[PDB]
Amino acid sequence: LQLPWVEKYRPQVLSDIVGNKETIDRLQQIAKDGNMPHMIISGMPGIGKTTSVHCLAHELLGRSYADGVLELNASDDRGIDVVRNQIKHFAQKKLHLPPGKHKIVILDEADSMTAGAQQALRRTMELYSNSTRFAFACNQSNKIIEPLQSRCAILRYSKLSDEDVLKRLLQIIKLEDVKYTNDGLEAIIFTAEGDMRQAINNLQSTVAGHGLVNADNVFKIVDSPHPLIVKKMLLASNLEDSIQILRTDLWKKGYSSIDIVTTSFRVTKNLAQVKESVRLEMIKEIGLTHMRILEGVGTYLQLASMLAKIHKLNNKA
Amino acid sequence: SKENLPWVEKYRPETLDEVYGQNEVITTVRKFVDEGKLPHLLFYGPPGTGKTSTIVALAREIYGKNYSNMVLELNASDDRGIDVVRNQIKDFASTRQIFSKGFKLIILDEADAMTNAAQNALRRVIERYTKNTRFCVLANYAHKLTPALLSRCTRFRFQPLPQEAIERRIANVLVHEKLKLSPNAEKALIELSNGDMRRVLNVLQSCKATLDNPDEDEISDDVIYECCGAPRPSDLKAVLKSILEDDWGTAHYTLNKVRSAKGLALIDLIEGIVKILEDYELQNEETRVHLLTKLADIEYSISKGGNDQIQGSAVIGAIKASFEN
Amino acid sequence: YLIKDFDTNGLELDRERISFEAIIKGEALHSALKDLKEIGCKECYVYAKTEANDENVFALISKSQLGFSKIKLPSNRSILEKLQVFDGDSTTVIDGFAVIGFFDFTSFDKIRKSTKIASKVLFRMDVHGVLSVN
Amino acid sequence: QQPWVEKYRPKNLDEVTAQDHAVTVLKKTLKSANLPHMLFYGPPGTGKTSTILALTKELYGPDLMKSRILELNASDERGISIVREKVKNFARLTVSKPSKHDLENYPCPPYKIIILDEADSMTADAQSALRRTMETYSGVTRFCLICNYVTRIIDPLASRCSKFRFKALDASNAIDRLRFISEQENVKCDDGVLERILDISAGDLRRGITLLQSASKGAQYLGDGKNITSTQVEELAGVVPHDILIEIVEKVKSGDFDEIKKYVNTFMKSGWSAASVVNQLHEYYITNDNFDTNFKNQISWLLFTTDSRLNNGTNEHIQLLNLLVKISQL
Amino acid sequence: GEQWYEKFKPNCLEQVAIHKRKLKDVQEALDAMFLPNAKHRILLLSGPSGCSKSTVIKELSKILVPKYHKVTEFRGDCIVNDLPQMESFSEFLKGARYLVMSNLSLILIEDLPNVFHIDTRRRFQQLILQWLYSSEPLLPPLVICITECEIPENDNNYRKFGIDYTFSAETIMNKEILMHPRLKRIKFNPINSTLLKKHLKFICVQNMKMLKEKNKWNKRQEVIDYIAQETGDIRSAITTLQFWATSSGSLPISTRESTISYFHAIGKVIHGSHSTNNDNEMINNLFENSNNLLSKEDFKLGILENYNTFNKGEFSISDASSIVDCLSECDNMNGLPESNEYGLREVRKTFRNISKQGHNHGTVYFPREWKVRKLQNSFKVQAEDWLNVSLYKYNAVHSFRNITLEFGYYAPLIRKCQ
Amino acid sequence: MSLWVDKYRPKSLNALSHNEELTNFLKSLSDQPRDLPHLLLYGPNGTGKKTRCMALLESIFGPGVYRLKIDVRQFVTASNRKLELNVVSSPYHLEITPSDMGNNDRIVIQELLKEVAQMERYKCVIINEANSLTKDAQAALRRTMEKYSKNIRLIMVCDSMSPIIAPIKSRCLLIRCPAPSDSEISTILSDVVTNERIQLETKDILKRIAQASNGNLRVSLLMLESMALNNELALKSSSPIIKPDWIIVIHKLTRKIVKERSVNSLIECRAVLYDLLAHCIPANIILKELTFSLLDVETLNTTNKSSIIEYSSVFDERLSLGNKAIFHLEGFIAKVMCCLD
DNA sequence: GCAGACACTA
DNA sequence: TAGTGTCTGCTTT
Ligand SMILES: Nc1ncnc2c1ncn2[C@@H]1O[C@H](COP(=O)(O)OP(=O)(O)OP(O)(O)=S)[C@@H](O)[C@H]1O
Ligand SMILES: Nc1ncnc2c1ncn2[C@@H]1O[C@H](COP(=O)(O)OP(=O)(O)OP(O)(O)=S)[C@@H](O)[C@H]1O
Ligand SMILES: Nc1ncnc2c1ncn2[C@@H]1O[C@H](COP(=O)(O)OP(=O)(O)OP(O)(O)=S)[C@@H](O)[C@H]1O
Ligand SMILES: Nc1ncnc2c1ncn2[C@@H]1O[C@H](COP(=O)(O)OP(=O)(O)OP(O)(O)=S)[C@@H](O)[C@H]1O
Ligand SMILES: Nc1ncnc2c1ncn2[C@@H]1O[C@H](COP(=O)(O)OP(=O)(O)O)[C@@H](O)[C@H]1O
Ligand SMILES: [Mg+2]
Ligand SMILES: [Mg+2]
Ligand SMILES: [Mg+2]
Ligand SMILES: [Mg+2]
Repeated sequence: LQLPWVEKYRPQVLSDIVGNKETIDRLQQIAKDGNMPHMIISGMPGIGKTTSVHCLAHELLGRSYADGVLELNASDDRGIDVVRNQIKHFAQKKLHLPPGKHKIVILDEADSMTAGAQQALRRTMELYSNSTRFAFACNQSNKIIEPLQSRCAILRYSKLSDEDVLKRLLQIIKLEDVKYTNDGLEAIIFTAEGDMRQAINNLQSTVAGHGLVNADNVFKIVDSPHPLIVKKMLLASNLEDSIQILRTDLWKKGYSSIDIVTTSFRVTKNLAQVKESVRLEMIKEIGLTHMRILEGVGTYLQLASMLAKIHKLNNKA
Repeated sequence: SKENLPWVEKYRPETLDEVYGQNEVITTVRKFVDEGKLPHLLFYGPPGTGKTSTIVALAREIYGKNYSNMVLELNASDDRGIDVVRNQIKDFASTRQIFSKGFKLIILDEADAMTNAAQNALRRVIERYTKNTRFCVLANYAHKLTPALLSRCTRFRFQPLPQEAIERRIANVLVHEKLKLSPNAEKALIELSNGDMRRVLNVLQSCKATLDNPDEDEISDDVIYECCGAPRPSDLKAVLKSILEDDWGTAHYTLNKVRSAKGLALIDLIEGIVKILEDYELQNEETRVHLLTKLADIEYSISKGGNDQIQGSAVIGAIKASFEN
Repeated sequence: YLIKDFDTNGLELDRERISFEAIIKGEALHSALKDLKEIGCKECYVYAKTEANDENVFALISKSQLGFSKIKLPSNRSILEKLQVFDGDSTTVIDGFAVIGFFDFTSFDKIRKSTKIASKVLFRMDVHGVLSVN
Repeated sequence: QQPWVEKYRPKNLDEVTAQDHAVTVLKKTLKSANLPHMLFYGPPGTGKTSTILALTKELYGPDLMKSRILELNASDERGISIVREKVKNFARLTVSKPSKHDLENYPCPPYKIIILDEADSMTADAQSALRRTMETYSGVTRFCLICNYVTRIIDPLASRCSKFRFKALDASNAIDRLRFISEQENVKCDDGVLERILDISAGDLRRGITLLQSASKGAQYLGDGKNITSTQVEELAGVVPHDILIEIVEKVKSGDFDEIKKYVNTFMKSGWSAASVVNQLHEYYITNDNFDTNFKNQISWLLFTTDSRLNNGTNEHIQLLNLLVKISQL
Repeated sequence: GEQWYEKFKPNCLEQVAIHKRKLKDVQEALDAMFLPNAKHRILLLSGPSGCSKSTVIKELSKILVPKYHKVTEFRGDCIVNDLPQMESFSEFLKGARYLVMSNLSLILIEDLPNVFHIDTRRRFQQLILQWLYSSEPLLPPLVICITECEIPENDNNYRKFGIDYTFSAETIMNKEILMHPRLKRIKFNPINSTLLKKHLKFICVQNMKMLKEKNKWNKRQEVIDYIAQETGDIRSAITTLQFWATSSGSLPISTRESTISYFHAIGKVIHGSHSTNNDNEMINNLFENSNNLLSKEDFKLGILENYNTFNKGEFSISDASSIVDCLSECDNMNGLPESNEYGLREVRKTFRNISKQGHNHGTVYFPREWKVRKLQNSFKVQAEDWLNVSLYKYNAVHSFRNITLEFGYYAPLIRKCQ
Repeated sequence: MSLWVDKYRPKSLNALSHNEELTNFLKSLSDQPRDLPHLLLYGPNGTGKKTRCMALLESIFGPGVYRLKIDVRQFVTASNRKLELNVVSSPYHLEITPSDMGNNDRIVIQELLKEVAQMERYKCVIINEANSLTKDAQAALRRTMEKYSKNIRLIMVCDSMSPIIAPIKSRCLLIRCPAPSDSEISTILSDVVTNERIQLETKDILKRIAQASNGNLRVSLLMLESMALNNELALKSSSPIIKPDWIIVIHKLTRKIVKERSVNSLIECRAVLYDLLAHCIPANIILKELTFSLLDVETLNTTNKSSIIEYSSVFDERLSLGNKAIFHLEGFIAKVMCCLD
């Protein structure tokens, strides 16, 4: 029964959590003071939001959090009536809490919860904010309605830098006592793209499939991310080079055409070097190829035509 | 159980060693199960690679007699809504062992069709109940999957089947049923496979019925090309040569004669021409742009329907005009 | 429907490692299950404990939005025929030991009507955690 | 009695005339029980429905039509839930029990066949749901997909189902069949009427059969006892006369917009279908050897564009006027 | 401890964050409602969150009820034992109806019942309509506060009709209650920069001992003015100020980043954003901000109708033709996110190219498609009546196309002479 | 009664004043009704294809074809949305009303064709304007006429049959109904004015009506009706040929586009287009009429006309797939202004 | 975002 | 007194 590294090596205190020094320091300060108001935590997945909330609740309450709170996550019936009733009962049932401590309502993955439940939560806060406090763990703050965010201090988690992920990887390697190579670690960081959970999964797979962590083994088990390949494809000068890159990196690797079109659209949205006219022309061509793919024609000829038209509009004769 | 099923579901692998092509994935999964750790395997690739066959063989090898009870199979055939993932998956991935302390495997085949709320509930399930139950996700389109799910699942890429895997499977099929196949037909099947085992098995099943005598004879290029209907490479080369040197009259006559001699399709001719023209050296890139754009437009029009003669003359005119640069 | 009948199956158990056994009347258990359903109690607990003074303890307690519910089944021999707790060998009876079972409410709701018309109900579970109800 | 399309519909596998490969594969399957999932595709009116009906008749028989055959079409609701539940219910039924007469007479396979016509117009979600039902339940059931649009069927379905292309029914592919029909129905042709009918027809035999029936009815009504000529089938087929096409070409040759527009209006007020006019103009322009390569390529591209526009459900008058104006200005 | 916005609640009418005109025209509105005969039976308040839409009425009831603090605020989280939520609001209205004398308790429905199911949404309209035309002596005041916030996009919404797109008074309320004679709609605006700055001054000087403990007394002015200018919500401003004051330092504070409006987005696409000079980042941020509005019909029509107001229709005709052609080409992509991006990008690029001749602009108009549909329905029912009356004495089959094209003018002309 | 469209309608098959080739062809078809296959009619609007269908039904069935039999049927789509259709009934045949929306068109066709079929002579179904279907109803008709081709006959009349899918065109016999020449329309009008003995000094007005309606029987008859009732049943050679508000509005819009080419002119064109489109009309015929009126301007040269017709074809293609119509209409108008300026 | 009209002291 | 700050629009079966 070997527990996976994502769950076995998850942090239990806020000290082990790295990536945003200011936010962790703020969480430690607000736990030491104990005056924790409502907050919303948002960011790209795999950065350490829900584990940070759990660790904060742990080292803020202890036995009280362990025994006498009601934590709800996405794996429950999040209907309006049942959630209303559950949070209404949880707002009651006060204990001999310390004067600087309050109940915490952990809300994990609240982006998919219905608007009526948000209104019921609004009423619950406006009626019993004195006894309990709410904590929100989500990906983006747009899915939360406007009135909820006015009663809370929104905290944003930035993407983890390479230094913090590398430090965590070295700590986990020292804990596991496994050989490593600097090239392999650099490849792991490059493949992760700031995703801590993906980096942990890749390192665990490398360790359990090849032993020593090396760049060659990592590249063998997992290839380069497709956004980088598509970005290099769109920035290619010659059409033949772009066609060869497309074929040898997506057609021979087993990549669906619709996924390639979606990645091209995402890259073109976030591209910055191209001009506005070139960007909109590329977006139009990507959309035309996407509707052609959706209507049924899912062959490589459509991708080749998209690349040819993109090169033609880039060169402009 | 055998000799009563289609060839696709007749040579389905039952063990891990019977899966060919993705040797690295098989070795990595074997190391994972030898160490005793399943890191929420996620399989991605084109259809026909063998993701579900591999995962079913792996589950059989791990479990044995516990496949009936502890292994759960999920698909798009049954209802997969918010209530289904909320109740059935939660109830199944909450139980203890019965005879062996092995992990719990849940097969999410073609899981790309699930709703966003269902995907979010599923990923909150995988995060919470990971200490005893490990899920497996199978999909062909990664754009339909929530990016949070990909972070929590170890992604494994299923490459198209290489030439050696197709040749080994062809040899295994031939030995089992005592069938002889010519090396030219083998090369034709390698070219036509395009990294698909199901297509190879389907065309091999039909070529057996094409021959009047199942035994005491071989399968040549003519039988393979007549069975599926793919154009011969010689026919494609002759059509391209006629287009290149003859402008419209004898070129159109040759194209019509080739198409009417056997019943060739415009589409298959289009992939034949693009395949034999991809290796051409054209240092202007305007010919390449024009050829790609016009051929894609013609293929789209054929997919939408139209006149066969009109589309064939359109192909001829596009090829002639593009090469004029 | 006999196409993909996987056969075998069976949530059976071995009698060599039975944690404890209990025999109770159907009427006594039906009242407990009926009260357990309408109140809610999405998570339920099974407690088994023997006493040297023959004061055996067995109850179906649960937690819900109401709080803590303690449906204490009777301990006398009038409607509780037999109750002993084993040490994982099904032959070595031990007194003072407690067996705690964490069961879902959905499983309990299925046997509520089964015990509505019954004479004797037999409870048996092992160390593996599976429960057999006769 | 019955129209010749349905009266002369094939009932046996050997009654076909052009699709040799699929029919002989099914015939060699008749002595076995390893029939795979089939994907029938090709031009309209090539007999895919006739082929599957004949195969079913050879396999099961009229007694087993009502017990081992399920057909789902566009005539009823084809939603995701209804199709899902119906396919799951029928693809789970046990093997039927044939009588001793059925086993003695016909070779009864141990499986059942599910036929899904016009599968092109089926949503992708339904096909995704049906993928696993086709795959893991295929022990004693099979699925047949018939559709004239290959691209409308997604990639996973094209892999599980064996691809059986149906050849376009050209002239020599159906000359014998039309000759047999003419002898059976007592239809007289002088030199090349049947060949002309297949030339007019777009690679199908049903339209040709309907045209032959109309010509025979007209000849019977006329009652003079003469044979059908090519002019009669050309007139009843909507074929533009050669003189009018020559006039169209001559007016296009002259570089005047007003006369061209007036003649286009006069041609369109006759209500003639623009597709036939486009095809006749295209074949005349390619057949003519008085034009160079660049003009031929340009006019072929414009004709292809106009054909796509017309097939996309646009106005015939505007499209034909634009095509003739573009041709005149080359 | 205690929230700053809760411990610093206003106690008089001079501490609430509201404009003088808004205070005046809610005071005159509420004063006339307390009379036995009132022109407006109920009061409707619509505006953004945190705009003093409820506290102002709270002290207003505090200083008007004792003339003849009695507030009957509806609690939607009540269940009421074995009572459906649909009938709960019906019982609340009749329970608070019997307060016309002696008690005189004002009704403040801040938390309206959730209206998302078909049955419960339709019930909400006639429940207040039955209370309007009821011929009963006297009248207790009733104030309904509705927050204007758009509901975020969800999955598998099927037809994707109204209400669920944006939770606003116009979407849920029907036409009968919107322009009812016995109803006043007093809109609300976000808190001004001056009022927010004054309130933050008051909070800072009230918390002088806490702020002077750390190194925040010198830095407070920049933080508070940035907070006041960044958002118009007083509650969010107080929350951010409390978080910053509790914070030791070196922490970048965050704000809700409230979504922009429909006409605001239209102006952003046509004119441009001064905050973001770069064109690429403006559209990309707007997409992730409100995709729920861009991936919706009538927005492209709004761009089509308001693009001639850039220079009062005095710009390049070729540029206008290119813009309209690009929108028409976008319309063929079956309403995809890629389709919306290309057309808006082209419009913004063109208007940036011709931005030099943009000194004077015009007003934008939301497209009149509802009127076109209404006249279409009227013509449809008129044609149905014409076919019904013309088929009872003879036979006439010409399909619907010939009636609209040929018989739409010839047929009335012939009957005019006869 | 009210109009010449329905009053002096040709009852018998032998009372047709148009060309006799089509009449002889349909008489040959109607000689053996048992062997008659599914039929499809294509031609210009107003030619009278429904008259040929009624004459064929008279030849096959006999007297009693024209029966009112107004019936109302209720149909239920997915979820919950009641639909109403005032379908017309008749003994031995039934006519389909295509007035329902294209999206929810499968339910009505499927239910009513199953109701006419049942299991059981045959009952014929007439389906006018079959081009409005979104190919789903077309597939439904295809399957219905394939599977149940023992007791059902489909006779569909339509104009510009290009949107009709290829499989349907293969399974149905093609009937061509060309519009009559000016001589036949003049003869019909002369027969009408002789029947009612109205005043007529010069026959040039009859030729003017015949040539001004573009070979349309209904349009010519209604134009004759409008001027006859407005002139006390006394036609005059000096009486101008009047046109509906449709043609006047189209010509005024064309003149405004040709004269004024500006963004203000564009928004007034938008207002005119919205006022036109507020009457439940398809935009394809509006685009065709605008293109034909633009090509009739004498001041334009061949290059402007070629550009106008090319962009008209392009925007008609765009309108073919587009959900809206105002976008493509304004695009075509703006392109025309750009070319003219 | 922008046009039209008002509050308020610099 | 001319600038700077800010309310109303600009919206439906
Ligand atoms: N700063 C960190 N230091 C160490 N491990 C981390 C850190 N951030 C994330 N992890 C690891 O990430 C895994 C799960 O993190 P999560 O908090 O669940 O991801 P997330 O950022 O919350 O994204 P979502 O929305 O939950 S999918 C665990 O294995 C953690 O150990
Ligand atoms: N590597 C392989 N070696 C041998 N046979 C294979 C291999 N991959 C696929 N096959 C055969 O292909 C058949 C169909 O492939 P499956 O594994 O069932 O489906 P899949 O390849 O995973 O594609 P999807 O995603 O399910 S559509 C199997 O039953 C095998 O007979
Ligand atoms: N090989 C053939 N020999 C003789 N008649 C044939 C043959 N193929 C087709 N037919 C004729 O074609 C008609 C049957 O064709 P269908 O099967 O209905 O058309 P289809 O194949 O279904 O085309 P679809 O479904 O519209 S794509 C009958 O009139 C047959 O006589
Ligand atoms: N000077 C002030 N003026 C107004 N509100 C203040 C002030 N000082 C503190 N507050 C608080 O700010 C909040 C504003 O409340 P309101 O905006 O009236 O409520 P609301 O408008 O109903 O909010 P929603 O949209 O319903 S969640 C209350 O919690 C007040 O106690
Ligand atoms: N052979 C004919 N002789 C005289 N009038 C005819 C003839 N055929 C049709 N019509 C006229 O056509 C009118 C009906 O046209 P209609 O069937 O509505 O055209 P469409 O079928 O194109 O809609 C009738 O009023 C009738 O007077
Ligand atoms: Mg989380
Ligand atoms: Mg699979
Ligand atoms: Mg068919
Ligand atoms: Mg409030």
